[PDB]
Amino acid sequence: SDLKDHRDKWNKYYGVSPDQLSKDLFDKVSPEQIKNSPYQSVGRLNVQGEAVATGVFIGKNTVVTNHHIAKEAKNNPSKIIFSPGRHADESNTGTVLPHGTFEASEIIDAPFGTGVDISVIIFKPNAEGKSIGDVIKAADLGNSNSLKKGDTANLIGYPYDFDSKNMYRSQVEFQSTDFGLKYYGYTVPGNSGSGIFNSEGKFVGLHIGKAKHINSQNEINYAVSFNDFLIRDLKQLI
Repeated sequence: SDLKDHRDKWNKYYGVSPDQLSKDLFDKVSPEQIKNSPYQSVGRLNVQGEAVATGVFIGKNTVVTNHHIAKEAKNNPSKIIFSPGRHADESNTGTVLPHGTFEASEIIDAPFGTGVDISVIIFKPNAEGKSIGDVIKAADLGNSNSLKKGDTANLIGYPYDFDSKNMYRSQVEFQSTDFGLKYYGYTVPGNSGSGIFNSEGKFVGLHIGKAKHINSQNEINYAVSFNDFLIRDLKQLI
């Protein structure tokens, strides 16, 4: 039965304490990997007082997150701080911001309707007058149309609720791909704004959260799916 199959698959990820999940389903990104793509584009989005989430940096002082995060700023952008590459130090007592942080200049709250849970934030430069583009490389957008059921990918972001310090790689398995993206995978609420990266390094989607599946008693993860229409429409800001 479809329900049992779902329950069973979902328990691969939620049946055990997250710390007992295998590294290949859920693992801390290491400081070496964070120097690289796809990892370096990803970063912790903070909204002072309100929320902690993820964002992917897409170029030229500009970062995408969920609309459900950004809105919380209430068109007051200096509540929003981005921190790319952020990770615990070796002991795991402290924190490293390898390229510091940024404060928001202004919010483009849900540019493609409240239909799509996405927002674009533009940050100012840092205290040195550097801009995110200077210090890290932009994530590389691509269509999701090539993904399909049973395929796997990498969700990458900051699972705050599990671990406030590090970026994690969550391996995900697609259940369907035509209208949005829906997948098995360990995520927590901080993963709002995590990035779906395919076997070629391409930013093809943006994790939103969880949604009812089969019935009200079950759920699955879903993301904004990326098509050429939105790729173009996004690249009109950067």
